[PDB]
Amino acid sequence: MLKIIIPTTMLLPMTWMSKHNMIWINATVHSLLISLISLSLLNQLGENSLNFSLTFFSDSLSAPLLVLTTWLLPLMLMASQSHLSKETTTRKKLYITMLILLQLFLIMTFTATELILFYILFEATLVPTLIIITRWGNQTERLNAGLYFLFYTLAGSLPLLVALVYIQNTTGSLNFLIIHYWSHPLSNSWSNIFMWLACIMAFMVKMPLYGLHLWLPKAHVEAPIAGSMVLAAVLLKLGGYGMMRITTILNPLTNYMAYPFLMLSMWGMIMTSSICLRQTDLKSLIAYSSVSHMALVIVAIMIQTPWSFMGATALMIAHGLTSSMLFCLANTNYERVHSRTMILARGLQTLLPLMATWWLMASLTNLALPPSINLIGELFIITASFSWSNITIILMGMNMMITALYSLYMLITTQRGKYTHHINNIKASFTRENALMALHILPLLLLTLNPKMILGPLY
Amino acid sequence: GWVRPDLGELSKVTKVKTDRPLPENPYHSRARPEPNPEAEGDLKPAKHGSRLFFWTM
Repeated sequence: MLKIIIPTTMLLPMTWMSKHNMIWINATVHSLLISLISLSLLNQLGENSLNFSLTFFSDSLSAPLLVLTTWLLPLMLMASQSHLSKETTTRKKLYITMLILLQLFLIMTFTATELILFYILFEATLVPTLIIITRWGNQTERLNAGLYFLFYTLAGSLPLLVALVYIQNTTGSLNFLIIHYWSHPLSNSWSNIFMWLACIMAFMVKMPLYGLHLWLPKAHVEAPIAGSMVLAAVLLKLGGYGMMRITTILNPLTNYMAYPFLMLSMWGMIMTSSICLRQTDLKSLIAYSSVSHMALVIVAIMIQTPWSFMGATALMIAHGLTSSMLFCLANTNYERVHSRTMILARGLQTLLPLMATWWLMASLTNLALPPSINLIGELFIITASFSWSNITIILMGMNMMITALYSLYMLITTQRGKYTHHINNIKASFTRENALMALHILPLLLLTLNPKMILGPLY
Repeated sequence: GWVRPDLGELSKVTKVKTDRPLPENPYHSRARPEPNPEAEGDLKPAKHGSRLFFWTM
């Protein structure tokens, strides 16, 4: 699988040795090239995963993530074109290195064949993002933003490490294939429930879980524009991809003690969606809506119904995209006005009509309107939950109450309505914003026509 | 009929032809512990290399 790994490793000499003017022209022109190279990984067998080597392998679950990450990397490049034009060239090369290194650690992480190799490359991603969030951030609190990020993720990461080595000494291998074939029932002993607690709370923290979610509002809001998309789009989803992987040996204790988490997600998803409708900062909305959708997929894995694993993958990519346009859009209002208050800028179609067109179709994508894979994945979660419990619908049905209650709400107060006559700052839309808008939303309608590949391994 | 021993002459170490049997176990030593299992064979490459975590070699 070094088809994709090495050219990204080499991309660091590429950007570092590139000339003064190109750099970003260089950075994109080859990151797109790597994207179609990673588009090859769409070749799955039925159920036997693509085992490329002893340490690297991929399956129907990992591959959609790989294409998401690799194709994402050009997007923050062009997204960061505006924000970081003033800075000198050397840090420009360093910033791209952080982006490439981040995507580098992502692709190996999703493709590791040994659990600890996944873990070492799991939390290896906070190191570059901590640099991105803290150094290149904009507002003052960004200092405390990074601390909240790493400490939250680490507070659960270390228990996983102690658990992982324990399984190594107990079973003899943490490799996905061996642990899957030699999967054994995790008994109900108090020792084993804490083992389950160790192997789950790590992903739950950066899931996030209701109550264990403060980092995203304190990080995504003050993260740099490029950094903000990457966190929500994919760096949310390491825990998820790990979660469906480690859940092969935690049975049957999962069906017995997932209730507190199924609780905290269900109430949290309504709670997060409701508070999402009542923030004064637009950037907090995509952050709070993100966890609301993200709280949904934790429900999927807990019931571990085949249908639940169906929508877990689809919603992951769907939301992972969905947060991307909104953060891109929410960015576009910011630097134009140097504020993230939706109240300050209202009715932008009277000034930016094309931006509004992109705004609404991303919004209705967040609405989970079929045939978009946002709904079908999200819908499969509903069906699995009903199989788990018929009553489940009402609490989550309350989530199909708040989403559109806010997901069109900023539309009618950011892109829709009248304009304040004092902001002459608002200007025409540079084609970059619409162009990246095109590569952002056009895919989601494209693979909508063909949902089986991003459906997941349960096909 | 005696001779005065010369200086150093009397201090010479001497041999005695006693007929007493040799003390087989003068210290009354018991059986001693057997040695550890010795090392033998030839050094062959370690199976699957280091075998530590994910390191294939």
